[PDB]
Amino acid sequence: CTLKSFTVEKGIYQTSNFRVQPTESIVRFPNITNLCPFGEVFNATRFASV
Amino acid sequence: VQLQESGGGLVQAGGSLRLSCVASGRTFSSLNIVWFRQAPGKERKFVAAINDRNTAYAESVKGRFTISRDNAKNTVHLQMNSLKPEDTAVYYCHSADVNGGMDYWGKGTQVTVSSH
Repeated sequence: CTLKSFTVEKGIYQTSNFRVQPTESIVRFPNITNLCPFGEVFNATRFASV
Repeated sequence: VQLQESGGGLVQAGGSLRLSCVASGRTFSSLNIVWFRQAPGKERKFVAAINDRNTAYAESVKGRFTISRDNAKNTVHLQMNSLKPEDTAVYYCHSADVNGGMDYWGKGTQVTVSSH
């Protein structure tokens, strides 16, 4: 197919390349230390007035 | 816990009263105060909110009410002038930071204005 003929001469011929596909995707972000005070935003003792 | 309340009492017209609202803590310079009053048998209405260093009063309390704060002793003094019988109400004072948190409920003192 790559030589465009049905008969190929003696020799060694380059063809489609070899490629090791990735096994899977891995993601690594560091630890979490500070988070927004949702306990003071949504869990307030008494909500403000309109 | 709670907010300590004082300054209430039963007085006749033309007298002088000074309500007090003190909130314990260590960040008084960032505290904001919202006031309310609840008349017996009537609706409870907002009185005066002194936030940062700004002051304001409602229709029936403007000029009559002279709100003030004491940064030295965490004290809020409200000078009372031009007593009116219809203003007999229980005043609930509120203390909070700029966020609106640290919400403590004031018990409220009995304030009465006697008619003539």
